[PDB]
Amino acid sequence: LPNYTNLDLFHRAVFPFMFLAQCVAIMPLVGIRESNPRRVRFAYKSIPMFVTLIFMIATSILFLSMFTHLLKIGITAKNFVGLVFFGCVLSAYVVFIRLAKKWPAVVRIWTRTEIPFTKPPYEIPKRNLSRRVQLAALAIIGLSLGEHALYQVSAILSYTRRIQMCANITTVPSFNNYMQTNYDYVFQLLPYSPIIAVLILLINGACTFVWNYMDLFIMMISKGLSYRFEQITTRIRKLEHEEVCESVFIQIREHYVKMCELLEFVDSAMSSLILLSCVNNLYFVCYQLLNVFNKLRWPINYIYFWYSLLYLIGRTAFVFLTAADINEESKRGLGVLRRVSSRSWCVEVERLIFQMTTQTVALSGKKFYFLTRRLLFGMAGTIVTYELVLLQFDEPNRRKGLQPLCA
Amino acid sequence: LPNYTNLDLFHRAVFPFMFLAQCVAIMPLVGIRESNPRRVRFAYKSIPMFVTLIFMIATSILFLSMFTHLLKIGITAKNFVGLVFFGCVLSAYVVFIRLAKKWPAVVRIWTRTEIPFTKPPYEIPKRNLSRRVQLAALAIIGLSLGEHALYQVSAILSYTRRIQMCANITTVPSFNNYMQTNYDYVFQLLPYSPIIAVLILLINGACTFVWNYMDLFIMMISKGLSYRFEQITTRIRKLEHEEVCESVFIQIREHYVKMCELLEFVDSAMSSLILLSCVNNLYFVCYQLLNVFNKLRWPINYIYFWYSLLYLIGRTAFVFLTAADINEESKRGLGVLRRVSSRSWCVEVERLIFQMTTQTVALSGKKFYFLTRRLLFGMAGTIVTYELVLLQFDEPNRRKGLQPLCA
Amino acid sequence: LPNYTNLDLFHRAVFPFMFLAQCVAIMPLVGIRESNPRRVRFAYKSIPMFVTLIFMIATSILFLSMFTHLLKIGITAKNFVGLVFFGCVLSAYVVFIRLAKKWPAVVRIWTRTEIPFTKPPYEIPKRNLSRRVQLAALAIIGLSLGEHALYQVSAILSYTRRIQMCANITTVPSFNNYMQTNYDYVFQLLPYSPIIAVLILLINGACTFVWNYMDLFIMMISKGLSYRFEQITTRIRKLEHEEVCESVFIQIREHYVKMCELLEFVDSAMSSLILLSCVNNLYFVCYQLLNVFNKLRWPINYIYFWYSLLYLIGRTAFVFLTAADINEESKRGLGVLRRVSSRSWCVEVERLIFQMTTQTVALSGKKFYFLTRRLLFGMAGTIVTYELVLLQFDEPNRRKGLQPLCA
Amino acid sequence: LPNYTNLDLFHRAVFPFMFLAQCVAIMPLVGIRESNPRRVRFAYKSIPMFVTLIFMIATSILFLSMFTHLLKIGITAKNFVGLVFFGCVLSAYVVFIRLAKKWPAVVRIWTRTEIPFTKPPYEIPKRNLSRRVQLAALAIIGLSLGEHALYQVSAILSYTRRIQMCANITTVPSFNNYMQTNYDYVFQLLPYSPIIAVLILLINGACTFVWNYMDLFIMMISKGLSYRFEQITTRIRKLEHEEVCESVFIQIREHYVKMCELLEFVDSAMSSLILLSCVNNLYFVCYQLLNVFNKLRWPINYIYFWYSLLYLIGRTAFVFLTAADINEESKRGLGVLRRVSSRSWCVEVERLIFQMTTQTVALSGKKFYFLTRRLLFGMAGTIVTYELVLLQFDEPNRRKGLQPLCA
Ligand SMILES: OC[C@H]1O[C@H](O[C@H]2[C@H](O)[C@@H](O)[C@H](O)O[C@@H]2CO)[C@H](O)[C@@H](O)[C@@H]1O
Ligand SMILES: OC[C@H]1O[C@H](O[C@H]2[C@H](O)[C@@H](O)[C@H](O)O[C@@H]2CO)[C@H](O)[C@@H](O)[C@@H]1O
Ligand SMILES: OC[C@H]1O[C@H](O[C@H]2[C@H](O)[C@@H](O)[C@H](O)O[C@@H]2CO)[C@H](O)[C@@H](O)[C@@H]1O
Ligand SMILES: OC[C@H]1O[C@H](O[C@H]2[C@H](O)[C@@H](O)[C@H](O)O[C@@H]2CO)[C@H](O)[C@@H](O)[C@@H]1O
Repeated sequence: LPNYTNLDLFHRAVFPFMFLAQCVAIMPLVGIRESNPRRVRFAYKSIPMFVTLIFMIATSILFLSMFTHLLKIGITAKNFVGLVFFGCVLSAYVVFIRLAKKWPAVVRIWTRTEIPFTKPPYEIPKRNLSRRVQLAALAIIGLSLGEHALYQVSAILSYTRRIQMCANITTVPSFNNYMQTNYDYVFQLLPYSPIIAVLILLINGACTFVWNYMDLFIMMISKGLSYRFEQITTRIRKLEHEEVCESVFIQIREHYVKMCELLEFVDSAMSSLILLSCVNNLYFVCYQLLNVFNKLRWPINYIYFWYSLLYLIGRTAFVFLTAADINEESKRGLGVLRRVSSRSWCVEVERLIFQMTTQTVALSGKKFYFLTRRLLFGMAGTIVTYELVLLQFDEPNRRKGLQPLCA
Repeated sequence: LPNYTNLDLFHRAVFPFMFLAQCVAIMPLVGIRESNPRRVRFAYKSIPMFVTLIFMIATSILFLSMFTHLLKIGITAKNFVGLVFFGCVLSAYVVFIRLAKKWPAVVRIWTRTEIPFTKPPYEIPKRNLSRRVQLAALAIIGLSLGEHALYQVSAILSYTRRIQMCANITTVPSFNNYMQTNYDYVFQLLPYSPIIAVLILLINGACTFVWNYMDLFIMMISKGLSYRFEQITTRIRKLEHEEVCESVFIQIREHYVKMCELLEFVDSAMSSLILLSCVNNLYFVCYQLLNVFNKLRWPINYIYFWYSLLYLIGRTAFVFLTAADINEESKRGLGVLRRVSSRSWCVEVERLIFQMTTQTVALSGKKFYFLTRRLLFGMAGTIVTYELVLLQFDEPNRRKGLQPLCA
Repeated sequence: LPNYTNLDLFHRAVFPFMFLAQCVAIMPLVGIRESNPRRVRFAYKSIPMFVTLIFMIATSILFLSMFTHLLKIGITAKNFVGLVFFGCVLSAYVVFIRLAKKWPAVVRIWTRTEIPFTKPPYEIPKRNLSRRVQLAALAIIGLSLGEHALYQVSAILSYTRRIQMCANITTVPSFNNYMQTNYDYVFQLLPYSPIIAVLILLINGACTFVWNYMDLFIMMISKGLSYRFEQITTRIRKLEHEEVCESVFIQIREHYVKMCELLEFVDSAMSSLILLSCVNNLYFVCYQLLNVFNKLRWPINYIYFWYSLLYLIGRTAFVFLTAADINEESKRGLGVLRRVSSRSWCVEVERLIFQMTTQTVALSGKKFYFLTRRLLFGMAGTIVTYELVLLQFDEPNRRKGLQPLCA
Repeated sequence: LPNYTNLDLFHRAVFPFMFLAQCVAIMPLVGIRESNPRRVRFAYKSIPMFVTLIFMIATSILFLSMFTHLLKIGITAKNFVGLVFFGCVLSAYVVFIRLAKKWPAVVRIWTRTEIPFTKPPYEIPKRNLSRRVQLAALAIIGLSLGEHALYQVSAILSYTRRIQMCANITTVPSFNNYMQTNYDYVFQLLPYSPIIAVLILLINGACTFVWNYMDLFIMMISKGLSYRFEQITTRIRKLEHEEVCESVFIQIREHYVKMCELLEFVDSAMSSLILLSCVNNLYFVCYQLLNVFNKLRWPINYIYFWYSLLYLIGRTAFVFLTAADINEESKRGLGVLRRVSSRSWCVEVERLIFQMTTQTVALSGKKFYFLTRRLLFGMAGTIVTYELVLLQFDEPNRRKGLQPLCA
């Protein structure tokens, strides 16, 4: 069996971040850190599943808290976002659990599909798969941490500044008063306690991490697939000005077909996650864009809002672009295959060219749409249309303006 | 001739529900229960056609009643739905009559097209065609019965609760007073009578059954076609890792071509029904979605509205997905055909792959659109756009709020 | 040379209606009635061109009259339609003149392209080209005459009924007073005279005929092309269950390629007319649809408005469907070519199937769009979206209601 | 080495206008006027880069002036256009700098790709590349000069007429007072001085030239590519009725593949410029179209507004059409290749036909969209939808009307 310890495999590239997600109980798999992907298994009776149940119970508690609070104070389009967040997070857990159920098979096939690309005539690119995954995942994680830190800083500064410059009822600033005020949707259902306060903070952080990790996981999977497609493209490019025997084209076509089979399997496994991430990203992007013209009190509020909006748009665009890189890489070999000489042309090259030309090699949202650059352009156009139609809805709200600080 | 009694044929699978629809005079065919599909014929002078004429006359009476009532009280976008319902139902009858005219030919060809798939190398899947049709049809019928029961319960409870808690003019609750009130659009044209009351109730039930049976029939036909396409895909999958002679590919391509010819014939026969069902579903889904934010008096009213909306959306999505399963199954064999070895590759495999790749194997609405997953995604996007643009139209109505119970 | 007198050619089919259009100076060609299409020529110094100049001068006079009248009374979205009409008509003349410039070449090639289809193995369908053109053109002409008659009747009845039931200033009804009132946009610039009145009526009738003849001419051309494509499809169908030699496929492919070349040439010639007709139809359909909810005084006003709206929508749909029948007929032979036996399969069948599959055989609006069923569906969706967005613009106008009859 | 002095090459065709753009420091390349394209190089330490830095510093000064002025007076959707202009211009500089970085490689490959087309069997068309580029560039430059002259004339006439017919506070017209008034967004940050006034006028002219030169450069590049594609199409047409040896098709396919490689390279180089130009054109076209119904004081104001709107729409349409001419020319050879005889048909013709049919030979905006006639039609439809939705936003502004002249 191959030595998985040092090989440049997808599982080795992604298992650190899969374990980081496990820490917040995202995808409950057993032995995700094992070097051999064959040792990855899904077990309902396991510590990861127990932590997942705990986190899902707590997220359900938070979702019920938000639902009851909004019912008490009435549901508004602006309030609803909160519920949606928790809803999405809960959905994510369920989706990821199902994904975990399918992950072993997937990872197994993935490994056995990518062993041929770890040996000649395929070479490791300048940026190996582990480095690509690390760079993208660290960027996403750092940006999400910055977004949540800005959220917390904006909330705390708004609360403290309101109290300080209120020049009216004081309610001296404190951790407990802030916890009861900003998170009143929770403590209006559960008795307040500092331990519960820290728990709610940690659980909100975990929910935010899950919310970002849906997109992060889609990104890592897209990198893993486009890496092998790029290796195939590079191998084909190496045949640019050479007479190529039929056997070379046979092997290239077989490897491309295996890569497409792996893409189909992974797409079937991940279609639910892709659909959930796409719908959640669209909703949140539209909601934040509808608030671009709103007026906020403090400069920190503007900083947080614009950082969140830009980060969300960039994360959506980056996930879509990373997923579409699979399609772009699949099509990139067509230009080199079209240069095959008349002497080297054979039935195998014709078959491969036909498959590259007519097959859509891309991740899909349950085959309702395919993650391509054209899809990202259409999503941008749809978002623009929705924003144009919706900015009329909130025009009265926009002209309401900032409320009095004292009130 | 083949023994139709026990064979796993489409006609055997669907004739129970076709006869159930005949009971409400949907598709007036003679000998629909006959085991031999060759004995199915369309006759204008027949009991099914007489019942169809009676039901169409009664539906025309109801439609005229609604038209005159709305003219008397003025036509509003909210009132119009009622007329549309009856209109659609009447259209359905006409469409189905035409479909009946074409059904014998269709069924005949269908039978002779599916005889090859009842013998090796094709095997019956885990869920045979009869079981698939039964499951889907029973689900649709039960959900429609639940929807109509909730409609009746909501109307009756609203009427009775209004009268009881009116604390004003009493008009003690009774069957006759409810019949005159809720169905005043009928009795404002016809003299009231309990027999006419029961007749109107039964006729409204029949109209609802027709309204749901358009989608149900499209679903059963889609199941019948995708069943044979799935059998072809399974047979191709059985050739995954074997050297295949040219004769096997010849037979596979011929069976696929026959299946596509059957799909073309059935699509030509059913294009009118598909178009009518699509337009009716779109209109009703948009109309119900425009009322999501409206305020209803009783919890039963909310239960009925949301059950109806969710059932309608799910029925539209399920019909579209079942129809698109034909296209998905047709394309599913391409992946296996792309794995054919260089030794087994021949002109027949190339022909079949070209046909699967470039031909759109799907039901269509008169070729204006094709029932695919992409079409369902586009329909969802179009519905979202229409709802966004239309929620401004009814904003004044939404802010009107609930009327006084006494008034 | 072939005997053009009795042959079933496009020129013989369409020249009666081309001459009818010449009577109103639409397409100024010389010798359009000649049996030999080679005798058709375009001459600037000719009676048709003189009549075209006279009609264009008259239409410019009417357009200037409308422009000055609207400037005097201010331009409104409702008034603008009038100007647009004349503008379109003027554009049509120019376009048709250019079309006339290209018609001889076109007709010549057309004739020499369709001679092979007048002899075996091609047979004349049940409805020959002359009968198809006659039926469609007579339907369009009769419906346009009915539309204009309803327009005149509605205007005259509105005027006379207003005067009669005014119960105020009388201005006894007369031809001259009606001419000065309804056509005040003309006589406000030119001194009134009964001769000028009859001239304005005749010139308005000619403008209406041109407005309808753009669509009519597109329809006849589409019939001419789809006729030969249908003949090709029928010839291919005749090879359904026969072993076919390579020569038969060679001839079929050559005839199909010649038909596609003729379609390309005709599309290049007629792209301007197609674009103008499409834009004019879209504008007028949207404008009329925006007035569906408006309230009109008399039942004749409703009759005229709804006849005009239904006729316009039906004419647009029929032109689009007739043009798309070319594409449908081109694709109809693919199903029969896919049934070719393995023994009869050759490079010629593969070439023909590839061309039918991948080539878009359809008329186009300068290649910006192609006249297909999908395009008609997209046009319907675009019209629905535009109407939804625009019904908000005229909501104040809709709630204005009918003006007082006396005022 | 080939004699570049007299050859009909792209670099010879475009270098005069590239140098004209260099005069305003658009694309800082060294030796752009050199007859040998191999002598074109990009150097940060060079006079072109120094002038580019000066112009970018000036444009940043103007952008900061506009930003501070709008902050002082509040940002409105109408004011924002100004900022956008400068922003785009600044972006253009950056983009063009990057383009300059890539230009040498590009031009080099371009030259070596187009040497084969300067010799038989390719002939120079009636309009050689230099003449096509000269005509289009002179048209664009003259129209831009007219647009800016109309802008300046409208501003000056509005200012002078206001002062003269004010009949109130006079502030006798002068160059300095006009400079301080119309360009108050500048002098509100920098102390006024006539030298600074002339500098601001010249720098605004340079910014306008850059704004138009983005589209102009895209146009010239599109002409350069479609020229060679048209030469290929003409060479193929020359084989219309001849038996063609396999070697001729080999050479034609190789030249077509080289042209497609050049298109891919140029598209990769110019995708940023195409995206920026497309977004800027869309924004400005929508903004100007939103002001069509606004009321302006003087006839010169209407003349300037409509000249600017028509010129902008025509420039967008012309850039899109010139870019799509590459795709149209690539597809134009398919019709002639489909006429190849059965005797001359070979694997090379099949390969070439497959590539022309299935490959999208067009410039693209980073592969998010492709510059085709269909894309221009979709852009027109999107603009219409945006204008319909947006005309509701500015309806209050439209009904505000013209402000008092004295105020
Ligand atoms: O809207 C994006 C933000 O979502 C989360 O914020 C939660 C918050 O944690 C929770 O207390 C409240 O009930 O709902 C919001 C979302 O509506 C993230 O914590 C933020 O970083 C995001 O900006
Ligand atoms: O709107 C969906 C409902 O359609 C039917 O309800 C009819 C009703 O039977 C009839 O009396 C009235 O005139 O019109 C409505 C439809 O507008 C079904 O009976 C209901 O189950 C559906 O919910
Ligand atoms: O709007 C469709 C109608 O167009 C013509 O009507 C003209 C009319 O002849 C002319 O006097 C007036 O100035 O403008 C209208 C069009 O705006 C046709 O004559 C009518 O048949 C059409 O209904
Ligand atoms: O809007 C198109 C116009 O853009 C430029 O005009 C500038 C102007 O030079 C500058 O002083 C001002 O600050 O902004 C506008 C653009 O918003 C061109 O100079 C004009 O020719 C164009 O019409």
